Amino acid sequence: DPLRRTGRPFGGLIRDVRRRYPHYLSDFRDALDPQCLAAVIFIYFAALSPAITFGGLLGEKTQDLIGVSELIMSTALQGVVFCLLGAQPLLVIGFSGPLLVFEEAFFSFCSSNHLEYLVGRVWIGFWLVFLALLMVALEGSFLVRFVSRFTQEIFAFLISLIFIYETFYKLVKIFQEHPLHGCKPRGQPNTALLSLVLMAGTFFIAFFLRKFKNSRFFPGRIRRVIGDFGVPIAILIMVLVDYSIEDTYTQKLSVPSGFSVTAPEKRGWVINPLGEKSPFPVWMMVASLLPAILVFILIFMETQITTLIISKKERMLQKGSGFHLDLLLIVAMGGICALFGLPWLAAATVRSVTHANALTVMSKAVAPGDKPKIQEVKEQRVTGLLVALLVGLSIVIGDLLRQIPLAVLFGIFLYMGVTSLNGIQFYERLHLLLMPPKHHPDVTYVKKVRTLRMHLFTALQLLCLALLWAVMSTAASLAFPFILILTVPLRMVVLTRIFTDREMKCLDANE
Amino acid sequence: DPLRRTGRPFGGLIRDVRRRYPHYLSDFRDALDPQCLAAVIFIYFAALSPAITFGGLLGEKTQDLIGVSELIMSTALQGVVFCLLGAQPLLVIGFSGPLLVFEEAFFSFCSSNHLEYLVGRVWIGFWLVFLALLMVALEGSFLVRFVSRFTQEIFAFLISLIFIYETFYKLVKIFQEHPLHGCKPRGQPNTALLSLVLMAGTFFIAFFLRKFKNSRFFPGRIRRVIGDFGVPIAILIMVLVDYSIEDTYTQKLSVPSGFSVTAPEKRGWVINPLGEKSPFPVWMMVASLLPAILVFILIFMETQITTLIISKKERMLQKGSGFHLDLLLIVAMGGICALFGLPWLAAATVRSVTHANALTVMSKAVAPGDKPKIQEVKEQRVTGLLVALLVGLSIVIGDLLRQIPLAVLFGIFLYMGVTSLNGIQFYERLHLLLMPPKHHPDVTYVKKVRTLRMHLFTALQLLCLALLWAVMSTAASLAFPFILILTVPLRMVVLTRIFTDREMKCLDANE
Repeated sequence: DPLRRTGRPFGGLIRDVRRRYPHYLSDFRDALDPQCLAAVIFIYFAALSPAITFGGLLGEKTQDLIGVSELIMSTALQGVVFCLLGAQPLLVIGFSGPLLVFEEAFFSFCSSNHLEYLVGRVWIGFWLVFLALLMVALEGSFLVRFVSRFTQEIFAFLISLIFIYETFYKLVKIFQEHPLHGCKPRGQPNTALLSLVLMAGTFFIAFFLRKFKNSRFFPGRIRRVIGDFGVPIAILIMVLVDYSIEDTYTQKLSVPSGFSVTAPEKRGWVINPLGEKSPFPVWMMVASLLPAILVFILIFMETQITTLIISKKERMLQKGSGFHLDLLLIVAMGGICALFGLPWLAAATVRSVTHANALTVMSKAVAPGDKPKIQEVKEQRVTGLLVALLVGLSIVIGDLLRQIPLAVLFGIFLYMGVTSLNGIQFYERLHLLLMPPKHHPDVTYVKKVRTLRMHLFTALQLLCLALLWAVMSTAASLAFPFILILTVPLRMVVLTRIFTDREMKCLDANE
Repeated sequence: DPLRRTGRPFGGLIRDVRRRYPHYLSDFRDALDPQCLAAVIFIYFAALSPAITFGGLLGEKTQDLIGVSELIMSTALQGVVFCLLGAQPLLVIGFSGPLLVFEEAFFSFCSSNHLEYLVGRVWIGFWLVFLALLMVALEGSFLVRFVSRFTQEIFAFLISLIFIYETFYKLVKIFQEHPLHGCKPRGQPNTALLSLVLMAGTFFIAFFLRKFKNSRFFPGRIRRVIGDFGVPIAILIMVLVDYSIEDTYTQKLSVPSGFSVTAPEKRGWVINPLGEKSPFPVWMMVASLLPAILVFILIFMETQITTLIISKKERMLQKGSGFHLDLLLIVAMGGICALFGLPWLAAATVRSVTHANALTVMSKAVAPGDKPKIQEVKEQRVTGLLVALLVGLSIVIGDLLRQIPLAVLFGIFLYMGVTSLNGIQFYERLHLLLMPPKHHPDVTYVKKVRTLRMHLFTALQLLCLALLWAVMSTAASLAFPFILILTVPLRMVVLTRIFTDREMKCLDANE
């Protein structure tokens, strides 16, 4: 049991190191496969685009202190280091909305109280490093044993729903700013419809090529090779399609040029821990502990839940995972980066899931039978390193990246969001709310429990998810991780009383 | 055996009358079903739109002698009479391209001969009536027993392919006349993309609602009721969507106003056989026999092949079909109508198939089983009569019909064309050309015949179909029926020599 209290200092870290490191040379040898290259190509864009979007947003919110170049450098460096020395290379680390909310709140607080914005973050990082070291020393990462399925399912469903909603909402603004009237360009004709056509075409091509993979046409080898290259093929096809058109205007991908800070007139690479232009008050030296706890809670919750989700026994992960080394590495890297004015990073989730399930191999299921069961996942240390390296050097190139419209990427994002719902018991039980009781499948949680009890369980889960979404939307969005943690006591106290033992084992089974 | 030489004069007609008429009151009592109303709504537009398009084309080709109003009246009257007294009410009577080609050729011939056009189309009708009576008297309709599957499959596939190609080509002209530039309408912005969006949306909504019918969601009754109303729902949804948009211009459905001739200044309802402005030469009175034979061959071939296709034993038609009464009625109506200047009509293959397979009922199948087998077809005499009556009076209304864009109808036409390919062995054997030999299904023409022989048979069929299409495209398009008839001797002579008896029985099975 990896999540066992050894009883000795740094015991969990040492156990993880001995468990994972022996299979080191095998990690790099398992990269000889076309699926690896397809995964690299697919994940490069998924990692790059959010970096640019969030960098633009962060630059807009702050007074041009953190922009896009800093975010790109931070992502590249942290990803490279984590994939070189991490224990779970199937994790993609990048900005997250909660981080943006916290950064904006901290900037507002500093402006209100007349304090430097890039000086407090250094002390926040110092406190974060100290807290991570203290927690790893005491083996406090064993508490993940109490994060059951009732929380992982809610987290995954909420993340996927938010992803889909954001992708859909990014397209309404194009119609709002380019209305259909007829007679930084604004008010252009033939733009809002061309964007929609491009996005729909990309999505449908990707979906069709995914379906063709499991079909009975063509030889098996060629069919599988083409099926695993669907996303690049769709991207290439519609990029060419929009390139053919000449007079219409579409928004392109914008990547800054030059490895330099956004505002060199008032910034530098190295930030003095003390005041840079005026003395830093001492009272803030020790008062920085409070935001450090919040940042640590956010990062820990996100990373641990993502690692739990991508390590389910249904998925065939053979080399093993580690909950101690990964957290230490991520928190230390985040704390150290603040000394250079770079933002913090954490495991993505949707990107991590799309990366993990893009390397899976499905076994033949004969003519009849259920959906083919997972055979292997093919983990290695080459894909993530390559993705991070490519994202880091996306500045030297960028003339080619300027010929790619954003509407094409919106379809890929929608395809990523829709396919991430597969493998969640909550989603599968949501279908049963519409099917008649005689058509329910032969799963364990169907024969051993009554239909009404399962429906009540699903309704309670939906209520919790709706409450979490409502909390996130409200201005008090910094308390989301705290509200998420409350699900564990809920399951431990209320659900045990409401439901019987057999029902709880059947619905909330570990495997 | 319906196709048996009775010997007695007019024996086939009498046999058909006694076989079909007894089940008369049942035809009108089987119309109490929501599926009947759904079929009526679906088929109304499919019948109306081609009438308008072909009427416009005919008016353009001739000097405004036959237009749209005459075609509408002819369709309505002939449909009503045929459905009231016909033996196979599952047939839809409407113009056909070959008829347009023949009409244009006849007009061109009469133009450079100093001869009338409408006067010359009365003797053709007289000769057609005489020929139909002579053939029915001698029981010459028994020859349809030599038309095997090798010809029906080719005919059906060619008709469906031409339908799909025409529907797709109707959309390229919109882009050609409304190019994307940006700055009797012409050169408008946002018009070529809105039409594409509307067509795609209509098609996809119809397809999704069709798939939802066979799913496991919702109660069976509600699911089936919603599934059989997919086309009207799609039409309504996008008509509303297009109506919401204000200033963008789209082409609407246009129908003439008033029950009057297109060119009253130089035409009338009744045409004098002797002449209208100048005496009609006698030499042409007896020379009209030649075009009469060609028209008779066209109508006979089309109607007989359509009746054969819709009467396959795979489909469950229990009330019986008639090959003599139907042909007699159709030819007599076509000949008589020419006396009033109205065009001839014939059964429509695609419309007839879509009508027949829109009234079918599917039985419940096994979860790990094949597609459900057909249970019944639910034939009656109310749907076709209602469709003809509605098309006839589509002139009093038309303010409502002017709010329906054509791009919406293009999607319905594409859906009709794609779904018509189901049930053809030639189409099913085309998939096998791509599947590996180990995945071929468990059918009789797979186990009893070596794969290469079946592929050779499919290749020969494809060669014949390509030759027929090439002949149709070429200017010498009036010889298409003659080329089609040559397939029967080909099958009787060459295929028998090339292939063995055992292979021929399996590949060319009657049932």
